[PDB]
Amino acid sequence: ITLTEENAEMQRKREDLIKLNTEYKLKLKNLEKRLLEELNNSQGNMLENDELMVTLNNLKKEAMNIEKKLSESEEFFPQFDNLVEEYSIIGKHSVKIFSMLEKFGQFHWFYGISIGQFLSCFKRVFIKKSRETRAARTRVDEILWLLYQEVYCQFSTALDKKFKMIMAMTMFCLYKFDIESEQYKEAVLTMIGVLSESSDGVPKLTVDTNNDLRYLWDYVTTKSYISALNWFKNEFFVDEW
Amino acid sequence: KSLTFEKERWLNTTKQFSKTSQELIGNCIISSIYETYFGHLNERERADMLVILKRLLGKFAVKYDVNYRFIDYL
Repeated sequence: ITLTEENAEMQRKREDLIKLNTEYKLKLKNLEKRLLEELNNSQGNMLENDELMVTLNNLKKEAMNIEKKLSESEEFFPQFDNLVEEYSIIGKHSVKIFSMLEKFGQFHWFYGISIGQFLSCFKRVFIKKSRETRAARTRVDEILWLLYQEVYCQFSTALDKKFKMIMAMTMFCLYKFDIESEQYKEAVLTMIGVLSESSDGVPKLTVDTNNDLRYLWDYVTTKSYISALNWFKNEFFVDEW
Repeated sequence: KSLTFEKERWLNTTKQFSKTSQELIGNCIISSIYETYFGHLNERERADMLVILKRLLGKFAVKYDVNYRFIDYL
């Protein structure tokens, strides 16, 4: 669905090119068998003596057409298989998101989620053409950020406030673990450990590299826990419906 | 005639069948295994067993089509 919506041109090109290649192969086979049958004749008829001489020049043209179209195919299909990587990483994030939603769903009978709702949400992010937003580099990162925002704004409302903050924090960390550097992940992991008390890490800070984590340290060291929790929702840049 | 030579080389381009006659065994192995084993497997499981089978084919060294599609091969 995502490849269709993002670029269905390459799809329809692939199907039409494959079908036309098969049609050209079969009709060239028909021409070749006709030529073989006429070759079996000593000289053939007028349709065979000179008429299929020019028809065989047409066969040359048909072979040239098949060569150029298979060249186009070998130019196009590798590009398709090259650019499916972005949609692959989208799926990589999405499967983790779905597993996390199922993990929430098994905790309480009300928090369940079906595949259809997730598919509808993923259809929606594309259907909703957001206004000029932050320059999230290329298309894949932008639509991944949109997908995270939409899965939040759709499946947050089914959770109470505690599970809302749990899911917001988990999803923000899940996004930032891959979209950012390993230092970012280590700092947020040890800070979350600091937030917990049964298990905790080493209080650590980095200067002038991760600017938001500076605000996080400011919040935590002041023992303002509610601000630390709602920071994830504040900087995740969505409105609670 | 002159066109007879241009078709002479085209009919002599049977090198494509020559190379195809080298990976038939591996492709048939993969297709038969797909038909029998993979009836009850999911997409992730099917992909894992396909990569396992391809690595096994490499370890035993028998030619198989890299651009293999089970649907299109049958």
